[PDB]
Amino acid sequence: EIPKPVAPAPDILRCAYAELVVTDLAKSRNFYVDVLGLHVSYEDENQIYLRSFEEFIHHNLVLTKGPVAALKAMAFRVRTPEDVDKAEAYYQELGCRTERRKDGFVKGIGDALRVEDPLGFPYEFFFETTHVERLHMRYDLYSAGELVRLDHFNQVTPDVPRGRKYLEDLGFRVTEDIQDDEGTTYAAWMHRKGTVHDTALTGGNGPRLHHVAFSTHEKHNIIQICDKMGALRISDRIERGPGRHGVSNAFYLYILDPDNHRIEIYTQDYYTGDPDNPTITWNVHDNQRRDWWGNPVVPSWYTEASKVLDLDGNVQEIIERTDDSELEVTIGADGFSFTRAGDEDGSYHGQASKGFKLG
Amino acid sequence: EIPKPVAPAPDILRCAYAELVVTDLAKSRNFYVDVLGLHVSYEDENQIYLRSFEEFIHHNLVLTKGPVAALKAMAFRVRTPEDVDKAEAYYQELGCRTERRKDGFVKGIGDALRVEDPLGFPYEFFFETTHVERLHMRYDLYSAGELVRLDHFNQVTPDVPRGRKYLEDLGFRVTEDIQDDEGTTYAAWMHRKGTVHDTALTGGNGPRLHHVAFSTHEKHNIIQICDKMGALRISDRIERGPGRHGVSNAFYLYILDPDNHRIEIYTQDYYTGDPDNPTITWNVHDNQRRDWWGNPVVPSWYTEASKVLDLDGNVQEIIERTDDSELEVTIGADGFSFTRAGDEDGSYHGQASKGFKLG
Amino acid sequence: EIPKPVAPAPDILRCAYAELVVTDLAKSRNFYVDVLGLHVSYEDENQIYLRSFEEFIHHNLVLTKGPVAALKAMAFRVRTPEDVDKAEAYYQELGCRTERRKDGFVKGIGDALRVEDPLGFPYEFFFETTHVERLHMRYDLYSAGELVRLDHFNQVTPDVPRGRKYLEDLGFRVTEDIQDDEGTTYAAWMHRKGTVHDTALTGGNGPRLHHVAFSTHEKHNIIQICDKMGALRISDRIERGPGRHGVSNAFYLYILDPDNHRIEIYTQDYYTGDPDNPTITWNVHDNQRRDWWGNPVVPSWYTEASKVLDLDGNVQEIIERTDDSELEVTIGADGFSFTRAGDEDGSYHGQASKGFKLG
Amino acid sequence: EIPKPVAPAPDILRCAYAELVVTDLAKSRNFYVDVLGLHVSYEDENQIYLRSFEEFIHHNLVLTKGPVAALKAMAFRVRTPEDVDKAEAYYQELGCRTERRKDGFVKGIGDALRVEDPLGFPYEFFFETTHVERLHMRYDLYSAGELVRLDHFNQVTPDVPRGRKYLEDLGFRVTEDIQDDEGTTYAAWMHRKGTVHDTALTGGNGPRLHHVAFSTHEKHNIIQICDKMGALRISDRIERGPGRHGVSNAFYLYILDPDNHRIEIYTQDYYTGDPDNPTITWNVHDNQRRDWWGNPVVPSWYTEASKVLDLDGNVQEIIERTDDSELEVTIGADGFSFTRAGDEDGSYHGQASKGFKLG
Ligand SMILES: [Ca+2]
Ligand SMILES: [Cl-]
Ligand SMILES: [Cl-]
Ligand SMILES: [Cl-]
Ligand SMILES: [Cl-]
Ligand SMILES: [Fe+2]
Ligand SMILES: [Fe+2]
Ligand SMILES: [Fe+2]
Ligand SMILES: [Fe+2]
Repeated sequence: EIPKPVAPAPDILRCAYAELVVTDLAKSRNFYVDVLGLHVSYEDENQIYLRSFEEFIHHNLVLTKGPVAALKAMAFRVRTPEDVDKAEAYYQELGCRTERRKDGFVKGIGDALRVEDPLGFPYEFFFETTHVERLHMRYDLYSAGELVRLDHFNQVTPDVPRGRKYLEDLGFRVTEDIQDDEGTTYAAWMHRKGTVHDTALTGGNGPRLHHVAFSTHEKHNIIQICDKMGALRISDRIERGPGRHGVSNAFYLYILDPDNHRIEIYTQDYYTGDPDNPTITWNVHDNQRRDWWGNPVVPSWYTEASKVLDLDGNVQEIIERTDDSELEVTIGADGFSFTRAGDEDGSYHGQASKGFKLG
Repeated sequence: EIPKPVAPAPDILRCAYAELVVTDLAKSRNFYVDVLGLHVSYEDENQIYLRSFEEFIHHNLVLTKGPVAALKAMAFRVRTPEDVDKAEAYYQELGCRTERRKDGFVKGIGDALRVEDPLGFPYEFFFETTHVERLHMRYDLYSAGELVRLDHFNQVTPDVPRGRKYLEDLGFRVTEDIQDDEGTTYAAWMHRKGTVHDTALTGGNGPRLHHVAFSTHEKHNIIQICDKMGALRISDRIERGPGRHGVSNAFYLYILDPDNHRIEIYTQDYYTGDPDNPTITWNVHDNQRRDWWGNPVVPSWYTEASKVLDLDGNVQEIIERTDDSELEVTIGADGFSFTRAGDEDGSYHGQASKGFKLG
Repeated sequence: EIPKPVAPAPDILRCAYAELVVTDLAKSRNFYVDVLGLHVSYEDENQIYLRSFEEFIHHNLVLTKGPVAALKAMAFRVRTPEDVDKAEAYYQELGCRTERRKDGFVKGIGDALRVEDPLGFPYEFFFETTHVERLHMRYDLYSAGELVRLDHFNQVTPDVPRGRKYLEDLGFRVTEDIQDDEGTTYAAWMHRKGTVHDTALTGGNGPRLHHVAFSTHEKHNIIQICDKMGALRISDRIERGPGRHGVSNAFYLYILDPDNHRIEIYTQDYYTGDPDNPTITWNVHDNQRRDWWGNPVVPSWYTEASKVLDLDGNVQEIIERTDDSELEVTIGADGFSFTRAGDEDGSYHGQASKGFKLG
Repeated sequence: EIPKPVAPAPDILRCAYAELVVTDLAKSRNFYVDVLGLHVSYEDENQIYLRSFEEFIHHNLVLTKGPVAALKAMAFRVRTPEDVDKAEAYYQELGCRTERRKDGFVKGIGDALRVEDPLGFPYEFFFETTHVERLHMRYDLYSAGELVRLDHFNQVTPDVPRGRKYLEDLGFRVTEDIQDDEGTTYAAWMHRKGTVHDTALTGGNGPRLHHVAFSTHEKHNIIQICDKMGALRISDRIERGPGRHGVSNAFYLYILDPDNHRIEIYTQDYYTGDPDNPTITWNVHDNQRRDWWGNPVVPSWYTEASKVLDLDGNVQEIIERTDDSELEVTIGADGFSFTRAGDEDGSYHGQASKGFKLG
């Protein structure tokens, strides 16, 4: 169990950007810029810095050339410069590796702290950042599949209740989670900015990065990404969706970048900013919890996630989940899912919904 | 095999309505009215007459209580009263059993001919129909999932080229089809009204009715139908979708009524009214042909379809397809599909796309 | 007073393209290609040939450099090569000036007839055209404001019943019109292709071209044109809208090209293909007839329109309308409109709706 | 100048509900429930309590029967029960009349404080509220024009800099404003919840309530509200819109309830929760600042607003603005606006845009 420090937590505003290592920068550029239409704040031959349509801070995504594709840093912005110091004291009290760089780790970011957190994740906290031209009314640039904000991260970790307590001490508020009747937690969502989440925990072998998610304005914008990938004949890179989420109620799509880093596109979740925001728990066997329409969850969605790096640039060793597997208990050979609680009609035994089994 | 009559074909305007036999009228009412929001033109203890949002003719759908759920008639409106005579002459020459009713088979339809057509389908031809209030600007009644027009029927028949020639004699013009290099035809689409189709042929054991399709204005209207079904905890009645079609380029959804009659919701296919409209042929192994995003086709979509009735109200016996099965050649144990022709990358062998095997 | 010929009418399919004369080709290119995203089928230093997203014929718009901005031809596609000869004999019997070119008048069109029609309009008829790549699934090229089809023309002519009878004998079916209680006609819509219209008559001094209209898939696409025009700081080129039309029920927008040629963006009217399609007559004083939301009709919309050319390239003489002016009787000093017929509340006298007078 | 208290400001979470006095409860119910589809949390012969689709607190709107239509209270939820005490100490220090009720002023709210604030507005602060079923996934109930959240209030007040200072002391952050080059402020927007605003100040005679705004998910939802109003033949109650705002970048509509209280429908503004969020200042003469497409602002928008009551139920006396009038400086007989700064072309002198003057 991760202890609550005496030191006060930093005041986290929101997820702000992710730094991903990619193996072929030009190919990653094609994906994020030519396919997805993200905007370039800066680039050279080792790094592409990218922002969403509505962003005013320097970037939401840094692509860094490197030998092994992995998450290099998930960054959260904090309220004040003093919160970066608060974050340092907090994590040092946790006994975690910290690195402070007064002019930051990537361009466009100032004084920054990176930590190897209790769950083995490279987190960054910073306040100082270079303001750029906010493109929110730049409809001359607006794509039919326009990504407008960065919404959240999703982390794979073996012991969700352990991680959850830690993120709660750190100030994140749990909004929705998935459990069963035997006390196992499979996933939790938690926020700071007043949307359904800024980060989430998905149970599995970790530390691994499940995905980074971007918002669009409307549902048809997500459809268009799909239609565009069809025209470019890269529909094999649509992993799962599009659909309506049960948890979070967002319209959604999951796609895979050239290094298999998973990107979610997401719109129209709900407001969570009140402190007594009602929490929602779904049962793991509820076939509407992930896809509200009952469409089957793709097995790669449960098994695949990106490596994460430590502060030396080396891959974190993965620890295996010993809690029950969401995959096994829902769509595996001994799995079960229902459409209506207690109704055999519209239930699935030992297979996925809509007539499929695992390949 | 089906000869070209000397009698000139009736001038067919468009598909106009289907008569479906249902086992439980009230349950069916609940699906088509309460769930789908179709508008009642007339009902009693035995039948419900339903129309879409933009229709001026009496109905697009008749639900008729009966012992066995099945198609009783698929109806096409013809240009003039005299075209019903032409239809009678035409099919009489074909040696088909016909039945003429000077005052209609259903309320709100006048002089009509029903036939047992050469493929064993109960076709109806009529001109005369009672006009009703066209609701096209009744936004006070407009649902978030509003079905605005009846678009097409889809028929299951074992020999596609045979059926195709017969419909081509009848005046329908093929727009799109699915073949393989061995020379099998798996499906064909044909129109009269200047959209992708008014009816279509799907290769399989028949005669069966595959589906009836209604259109919406926008893609979000189809999304809302899925969302509604989830909210009613009947997501298990969503058979396939939502998706973008390859053939037709329409946004789509397949759902199932209480008696398992399949209903498609459909929007935004293209104009086909020019006589040299380019025909498009897809390869059966092309994984973007049915779902443009490469989502797998649910096996029941290939295997399940509705019984049809003869003019005595008896079920037509089913003739087995001897040509190759689209299901077997794409997603069965010996089947395969591709994202890019000749690329093994993004190809699927012996199973379906997105990680799934057949249930 | 325009007689119905003995010669049979040519069978017209649909409106197909317009040829506009523009004064500055490069400025026009910026508008139609860079702003509106139309697709180049061919260009040189004198002409630009442009098509919509779903078109397979060579083009829907030709921009021709010349000294005086005007309509050079509105072209309709006919069903067969022989329908071109029919058209020739038709307008010869009407005693109109005709010109035939076995080679076409513009590139990508073959055998073609241009006429100076009884209302002074340069009409073209052709069947032969060069097929091009149909872009309908080219989502890699899809713009957020994508124009997907050519829908219609709208002509300004002083005597509407005169023109209406002529177009009816020509095979156009009237769908909607605007009249008053003492028998004046202010406008009529008429079709061949089974949408609300392929052309329309607006009472006013003519012959003048009111507009050419293009379709989008969805309402938000028309919204994005406005947003993009704001972003380019050319909102002064948005003439009227966006809105919902009363007549036609379509979502709409009117914009002005660099030569003041009016372009309408249009979507989601209804099906009119049945021969007994219910005609709709609106009273001229009904303030929901043009904009369903009651928004005032911009004065220029009633007064401004494009010059038209004769077959010698000279501007046709304008004949003044003597029938009542729709502007005068609705928003002029002695005009009025109503929200609810006979209701003084929500009526406007001597001014437009929403608190405005004519500037 | 309004002094900044020594007492700490209450931590305000967001605007929460407005209480409006209405003259005819049945007609008002017909507007808010039947037309707009708000959800009834409670009602009797005296009051109706209404919430939006995603709300979990008891209500967003209270309609109270009374002799004179007016704003009775604008309510903000605070973060903790102790914050109600702080609001009390804060307003007491300002020398404002306060009233505290441990069991609330209206049903579904517990311990509450109402004040006559330094601008003469009835503000309520509360924490405790009865939770109700959150309808955010009740797609069985979802309207085509569904109002999903409450977004903001907008207040008319003669001295905007004076009210702005006071609101910034209270912890609201200004996101956007409108000024001229002569030191006049015409309007300001300020938030607590991380959208563009929770309240706003519009220069004019005050205290008066300009409007209350509710959000939709998508732009087509706002379109549907207009379409519905056209169908109910109440388009005369559409005051202004629909449009794209310059300030806030939201899609918008203004409508009038039976007592002329103005309601805005609003979607898709941007995230403002970072403490250094860039403030945007628009020039008052910029014709894209209110409607981005350059549509004229209806004069009633600048002149009409609802009375507000003091804590004894009497109408607050109105203090006249002596600062320049936005109407006058832009669309009045000596007004001016521009499309492009420094460009005479697309500018308007002595009248509104798009060919209109004031009625
Ligand atoms: Ca000045
Ligand atoms: Cl999920
Ligand atoms: Cl399909
Ligand atoms: Cl109009
Ligand atoms: Cl505004
Ligand atoms: Fe996610
Ligand atoms: Fe279909
Ligand atoms: Fe038009
Ligand atoms: Fe507002």
